[PDB]
Amino acid sequence: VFDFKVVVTNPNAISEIEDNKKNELLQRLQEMITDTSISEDEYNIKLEKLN
Amino acid sequence: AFGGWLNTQGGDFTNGVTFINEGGSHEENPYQGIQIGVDGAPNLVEQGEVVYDDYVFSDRMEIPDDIRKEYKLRGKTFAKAAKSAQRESEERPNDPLSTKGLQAAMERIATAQEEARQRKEAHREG
Amino acid sequence: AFGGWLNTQGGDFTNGVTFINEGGSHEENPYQGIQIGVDGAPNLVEQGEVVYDDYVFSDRMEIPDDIRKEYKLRGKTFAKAAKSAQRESEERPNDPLSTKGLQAAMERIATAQEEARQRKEAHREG
Amino acid sequence: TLQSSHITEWLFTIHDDVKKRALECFLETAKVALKGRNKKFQYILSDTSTRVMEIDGDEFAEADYGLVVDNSNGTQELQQKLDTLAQAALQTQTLSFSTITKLYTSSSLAEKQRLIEKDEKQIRERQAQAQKEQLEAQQQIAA
Amino acid sequence: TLQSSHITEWLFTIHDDVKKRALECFLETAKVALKGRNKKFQYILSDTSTRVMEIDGDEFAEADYGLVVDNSNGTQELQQKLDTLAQAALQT
Amino acid sequence: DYYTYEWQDIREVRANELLNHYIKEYDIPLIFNNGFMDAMTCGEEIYQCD
Amino acid sequence: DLLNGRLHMSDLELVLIKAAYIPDRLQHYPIMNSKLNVLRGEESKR
Ligand SMILES: [Mg+2]
Ligand SMILES: [Mg+2]
Repeated sequence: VFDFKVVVTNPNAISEIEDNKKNELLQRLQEMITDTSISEDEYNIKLEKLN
Repeated sequence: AFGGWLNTQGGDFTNGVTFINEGGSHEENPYQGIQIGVDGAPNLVEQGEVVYDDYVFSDRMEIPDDIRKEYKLRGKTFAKAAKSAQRESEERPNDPLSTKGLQAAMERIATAQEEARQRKEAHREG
Repeated sequence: AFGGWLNTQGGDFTNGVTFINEGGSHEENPYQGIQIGVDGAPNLVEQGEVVYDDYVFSDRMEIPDDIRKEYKLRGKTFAKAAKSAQRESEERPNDPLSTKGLQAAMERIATAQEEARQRKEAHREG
Repeated sequence: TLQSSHITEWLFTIHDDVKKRALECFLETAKVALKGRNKKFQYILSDTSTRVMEIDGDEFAEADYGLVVDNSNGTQELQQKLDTLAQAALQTQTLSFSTITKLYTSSSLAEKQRLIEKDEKQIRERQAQAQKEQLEAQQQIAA
Repeated sequence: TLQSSHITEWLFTIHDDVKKRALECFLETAKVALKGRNKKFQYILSDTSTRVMEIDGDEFAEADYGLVVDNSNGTQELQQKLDTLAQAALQT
Repeated sequence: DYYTYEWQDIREVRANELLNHYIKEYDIPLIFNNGFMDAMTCGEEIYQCD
Repeated sequence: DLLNGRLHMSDLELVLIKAAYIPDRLQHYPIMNSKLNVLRGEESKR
């Protein structure tokens, strides 16, 4: 067999420095789809993808 | 940074005494001190004093000989008395017995400084 | 194109500093200097100035010797002094320590350029 | 190959204690690296697990705190029992699918015991209020 | 012939740790190529995966963040569990 | 969710999260295999943790 | 050294050589290795 998948070693262990980095990245995506969507035409389309 | 810490085997281990060096006095510093935090918001410490669990041992005071025979102090100053009660526990930060010995040694010089604080304000007022 | 970049091994790795050359001065350019982009929408830069994190280090200014002794600069110009503090960080654009040492060293010359700017506008006002 | 595999079973049995005692001694080594300003440990641990060092005596062997490193048949029969119970709670609409994957990805038999007792408690108050809601709705139409 | 495959199992156990460490080293080389202005990594990565590079932790190893390359019997049991969980949840 | 946990369960999750990562990181099973060969040669199977 | 294919001739007799030739030295035949590789190969599969 060959399934050398990258796994999380402790998947039930979420911390605060993990949550501040997810909160920073999710605020980074909102600056993108505000700029790349043209006046609410696809703004509710991309928001359903990152929901 | 060698002040009250043990940086060995790739980590930064401490015993709780925060040596506050290298800054300067409250008059010689443009920021009036080191400003370790904001709580009392302007918490200013100088080049000689040390902190153990948000209590500061001042380097400006001296040791009265009444408060040296009792409480068994070692340094010439209250700051130098807390720098001599952590000399065992600086090299062994993860011991159970040395941490119990450090918590009790700092709780003597806490009361030894507060008695010298209460003595000085009473003589200055009267 | 060599300006603050490390174009090795088929990829274009940068440390953030934007060496803006080859254009010309503001009067020697028909378009009034190279345009980084649109924000004031005319963001104009010239052949001497460098940019780190959307802050332009001016090449027309000079270094006061009192602004040289503190903050410990090297160049004759503020933009020339950013070209010597990033000299370490050009050859290691993905080193984690060097991206900390660049963001600290570009911060000093930015505030040193600000203190040169508030000094210059006040003296011409008086 | 069952009566020949017993001749070398003296060798694995002494070996399966050194694996036990080097993993008990590795754990006490990792407990001191926590209090050493290492930022790796805030990624591999949870929010409660980072704070067990604030509560005192983290300098005392975990066998004095009720915990042993154990590879026995008592651990393995407890491990299979808590999983086949979890599929038996998966059907009969007792255990969610969001919490079955928390049981599958826990590596601890205390974490996966507290997960079963929580979601059984979570739906039992939901079935209590929904039986309470349908009874009180019956009286107010009757009233 | 199972009891002969035990004899050469010393040879396959040092092999898979070499393959595990080569893919931890390959993941780290692939990470540094991300911040090197390469338009190929936009196609094989998603919307959110390119923005992980913009966060200030990426220059270190993924084994320091809780993520290891792993082909043990821990993940092959777990991959088989999540597939029978998917088919049992597809029905009902 | 942390009210229904007990202190011996909070300690067991902290200990297992350390061991589950560091067995998977260092490949601690292969450290135990190369010591078993020194067990069947010397009689001495010695490990250092620091 | 027996597992790595080195026979020491001072260990299986008195010596009355040092050079690598079977007219005066002895060839080692690795027959102990296969029985040890069962057992370190079975510890990998438990
Ligand atoms: Mg985690
Ligand atoms: Mg694609």
